[PDB]
Amino acid sequence: MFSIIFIALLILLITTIVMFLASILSKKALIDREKSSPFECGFDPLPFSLRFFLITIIFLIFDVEIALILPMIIIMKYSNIMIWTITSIIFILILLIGLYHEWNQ
Amino acid sequence: IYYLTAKKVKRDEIEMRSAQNVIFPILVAERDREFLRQLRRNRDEEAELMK
Amino acid sequence: SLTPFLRLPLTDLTGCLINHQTYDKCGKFEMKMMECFEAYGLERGKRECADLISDFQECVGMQKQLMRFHAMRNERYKQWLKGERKGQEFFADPPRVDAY
Amino acid sequence: MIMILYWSLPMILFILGLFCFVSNRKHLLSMLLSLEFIVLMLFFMLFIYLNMLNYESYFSMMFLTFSVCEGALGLSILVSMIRTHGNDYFQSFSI
Amino acid sequence: VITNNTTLPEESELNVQELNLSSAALRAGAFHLGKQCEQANNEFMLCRQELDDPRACLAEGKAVTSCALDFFRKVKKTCHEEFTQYATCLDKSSGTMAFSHCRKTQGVFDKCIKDNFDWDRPSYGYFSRAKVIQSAREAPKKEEKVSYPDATPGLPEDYPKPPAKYGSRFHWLE
Amino acid sequence: GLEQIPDE
Amino acid sequence: SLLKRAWNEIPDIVGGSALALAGIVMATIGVANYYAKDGDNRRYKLGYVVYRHDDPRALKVRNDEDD
Amino acid sequence: MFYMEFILSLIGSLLLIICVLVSVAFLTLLERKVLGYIQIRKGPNKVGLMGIPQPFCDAIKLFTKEQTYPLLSNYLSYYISPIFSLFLSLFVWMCMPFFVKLYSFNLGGLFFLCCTSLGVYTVMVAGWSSNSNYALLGGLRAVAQTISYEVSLALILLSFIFLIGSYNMIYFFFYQVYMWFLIILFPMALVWVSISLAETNRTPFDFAEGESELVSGFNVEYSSGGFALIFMAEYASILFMSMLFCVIFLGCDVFNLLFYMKLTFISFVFIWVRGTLPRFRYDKLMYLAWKCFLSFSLNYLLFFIGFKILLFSLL
Amino acid sequence: MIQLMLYSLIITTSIIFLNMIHPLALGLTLLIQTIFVCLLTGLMTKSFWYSYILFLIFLGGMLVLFIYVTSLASNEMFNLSMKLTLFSSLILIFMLILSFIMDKTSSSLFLMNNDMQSIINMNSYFMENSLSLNKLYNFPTNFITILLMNYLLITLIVIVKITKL
Ligand SMILES: CCCCCCCCCCCCCCCCCC(=O)OC[C@H](COP(=O)([O-])OCC[N+](C)(C)C)OC(=O)CCCCCCCCCCCCCCCCC
Repeated sequence: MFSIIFIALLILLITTIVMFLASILSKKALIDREKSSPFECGFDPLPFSLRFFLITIIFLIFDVEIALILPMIIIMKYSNIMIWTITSIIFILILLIGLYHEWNQ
Repeated sequence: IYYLTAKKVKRDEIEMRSAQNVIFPILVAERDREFLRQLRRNRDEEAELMK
Repeated sequence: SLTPFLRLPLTDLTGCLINHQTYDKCGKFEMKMMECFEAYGLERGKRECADLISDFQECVGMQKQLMRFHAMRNERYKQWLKGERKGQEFFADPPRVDAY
Repeated sequence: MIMILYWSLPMILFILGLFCFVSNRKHLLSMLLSLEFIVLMLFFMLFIYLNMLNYESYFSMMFLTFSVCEGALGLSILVSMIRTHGNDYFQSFSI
Repeated sequence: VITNNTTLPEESELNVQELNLSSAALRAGAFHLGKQCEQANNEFMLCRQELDDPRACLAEGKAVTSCALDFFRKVKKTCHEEFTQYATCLDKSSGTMAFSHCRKTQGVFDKCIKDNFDWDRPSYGYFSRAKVIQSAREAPKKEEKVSYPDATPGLPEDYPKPPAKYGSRFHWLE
Repeated sequence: GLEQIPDE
Repeated sequence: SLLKRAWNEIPDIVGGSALALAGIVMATIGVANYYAKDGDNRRYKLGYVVYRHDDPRALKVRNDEDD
Repeated sequence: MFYMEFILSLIGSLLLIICVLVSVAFLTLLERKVLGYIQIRKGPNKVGLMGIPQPFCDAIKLFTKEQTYPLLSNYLSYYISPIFSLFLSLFVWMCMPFFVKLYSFNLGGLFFLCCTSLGVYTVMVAGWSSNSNYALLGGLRAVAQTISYEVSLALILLSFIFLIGSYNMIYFFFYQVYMWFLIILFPMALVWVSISLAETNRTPFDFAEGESELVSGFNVEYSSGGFALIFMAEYASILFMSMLFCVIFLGCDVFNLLFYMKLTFISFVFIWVRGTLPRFRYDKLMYLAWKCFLSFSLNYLLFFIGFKILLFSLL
Repeated sequence: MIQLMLYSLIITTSIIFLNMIHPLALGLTLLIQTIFVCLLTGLMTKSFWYSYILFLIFLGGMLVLFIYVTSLASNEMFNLSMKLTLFSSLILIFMLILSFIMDKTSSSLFLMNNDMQSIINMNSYFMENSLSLNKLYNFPTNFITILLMNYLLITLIVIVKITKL
């Protein structure tokens, strides 16, 4: 993992050096009032959305749920088979029943 | 076909595990002798340091 | 371990969650404490069973071993700062890489 | 001692995050972000505890599930005041 | 933890000639090593797993090391170049020393061993099963139940229960 | 290799 | 009917439910096949496992040929 | 610890980064060329000889133009999105299955899911700091589709990990020694193509970064080097998805030249679906990511739970 | 050594987390703190599973809600100060040279890694991330993870009710 830190810091250093040299190599012109303006098509110029927030919340709940589906590949050769099967079938079946119930309602 | 391939992979890893079980007790005895020797020198170093 | 107030069906899952019983360096010490807490209970086990409490805490808490290690390392640095030990003999013969 | 050299830093940063949680110079979003900062420090200290034992590290995703549900609960409490208190309630320095 | 009361062995007792072979020379020729040296490995690992004492069965560990040295000297006497080529192909074959990457030199090594010592190479999973041995060393002790003569005494099920004397003995009651 | 082993 | 409507509107979910029912059936088949023999006593143990002849576990070892 | 391991790991990682960047440039050339041949028209030509140094004509132009800003006062937050985007696109390649050892990633799928979970972060800082309502809409739409198929991608790769029994990417090689996984996982092949065109913004999932409903989703204010780093990061994500399709489904075959021929063929397939399909909608893509692909993921994960239990009794 | 570097980085990011007030900037400080916390919890452990779990759950899974809410909360940009950057760099170089002049053996953690264990330890050779995750899927602690999945579904039911949709 210590080599991963060194190579990630080297990628970050190389990208910042490339962008700094690109900013030096960029052609410096006179800065303007209208050039700095945010682009709206043509003529010059959002509230909170709850639907996207519950999309993020559904993503979070399913992400923490996936983080419990993640370990059981390793445990299948090192656990009780009946307990592992009962928990896996119950886990994915309650997930499917909840998904279908939230679809129907 | 995946069942046959998984059987081949299983017999390969069982062969590697059996080779590991062969190699293991000699290295356990070597670690045992070095561990007892290093415990003796650690006790001697602690005894001479804390006088 | 804490004695729960109520002994309902809902303590059956929480009770096994943390325990040295799964393979560990000295869960066999903890069992020798825990059965002692079945003998005298929780409150008489704090007094009559104090020798088996300190061994388990010494093992998994690693208090006096780390304190002895820090006493052996700070005394060596104090001898270095006081001029008794200096040069290439500051550190002793290192162990082998597969010794422990 | 053992407390001074080992696990002293999660205590200090936990008290710093607690003081950022309750200071009157901050706002509610800063309270929630400092709350997840002390969640991270609690994970750090809990993992230092759980790694004295060998094979009980599986509890780390239980506390993670509970505290992440706490964080989503706090965000959904805080954004439920958008349609009632307006969009300017995030800058409130007092409750 | 090690004090002056504990009896560590002397360093002269620990001065044993050791098996100083590399990983490729231990992975290659292992299946003929384990069959030839199964009498001491099982007893030494039973000593290590039962007593869990590093100072105990040091003679068994010395016997394991001497048996491995004797097998490798017997290999060195007869089949040296074939074993060297097998260990070289095992190390240069892949990252981990896997037996399936080159089987061409393994057959030559087993042919050399079959022609010289008349030994059969065992199966792929012969050494990973459970070994049953007749160990000469006696098992140390059965785990005895700890005796607590003064525990917390409860009310027994055979204890008779007459009615209480003047009832509850509360204010104005019974 | 096997050349490390002393003769005995 | 009802299955014709589900096969008309949502055929991938019907095929996935057929696959999940088949997987549940062969999961129960695999559990029954694992516990019909001595599946709790695996043939190829990890580590170095030795039993003396006085142990009760030494009488339950498998002497089957390698598959 | 032996120092030539560190030296050769550093040399191999830097050589991988350099070859990935030049392959990104030639992938832009390949996409402009055969994407023209999707229609009747020709690809790039007339620059240098037969259009070969056209991406270097792009690179000289994009590194010389005026680095404009969405506001004049404070624009350091505008800089940190292409840096982290190219950093993640060059950092995700460390979990490639190398048979000669470079990094011993025993958990490579989790590393891939981590870098994909930062993809949402670099596109969110791309959207917000560009100070435009089009930029915020494109950033929210890209974050929406990428977290919508993050859960699906995790479940699909989680179903694939059940086949090899571990999280080690090189274990895809040993289970593909007799046949490829394209035979056994062909609906998973179509679903994985729909996944890999969703995390990386391509034409079938292009409501995030299209030129029709928005002028550009999160590259609308990015130009003159920042757009170059973002473009190189996105094409490196395309190259990574082509490699990851070629490891899981097609046999890993890391040494053979046929593996890299198949990697160029899956890049050709990525440019082939670039020219064919139209673009999905927000409501239909929420329908696709959370109902159809999720139901298929959980169902066929149940199928491999049953199959891995059935083979465990037989073996 | 690198553990002390992560100590110094966490201290520096925590004091700048205390200093700053812009909500997306605190969100950025949290997302760059989570990486160092993941690595530093990876230094004590046998294997990096729980650092990955904390990574997917906290950073890529949960904090994107915080980044979205704090992005839509603040109209304005960051006011970058070179004084705070210089102070952070000065305390970072001071704490790295303080870790240089300090003995790293006494400052290392007592928690064992996968290679800090004994060679004769049988359980360490079996399978990476196997025995620690075993109690998730075995009797009688499987009821907790079943209750956790039920808890996440019930959490979603709570969140839909309290936001009023
Ligand atoms: C070398 C190959 C050359 C040829 C191919 C070249 C390209 C490479 C592959 C590219 C694939 C396409 C990528 C982009 C896809 C874009 C379209 C898209 O996303 O469509 C989504 C669509 C959307 O579904 P839809 O069409 O129902 O929804 C639209 C219609 N409404 C909204 C009205 C309901 O399809 C799916 O999501 C289908 C599900 C996944 C695939 C099927 C898996 C089912 C399970 C396996 C079989 C089960 C058993 C069956 C037998 C037994 C039955 C009892």
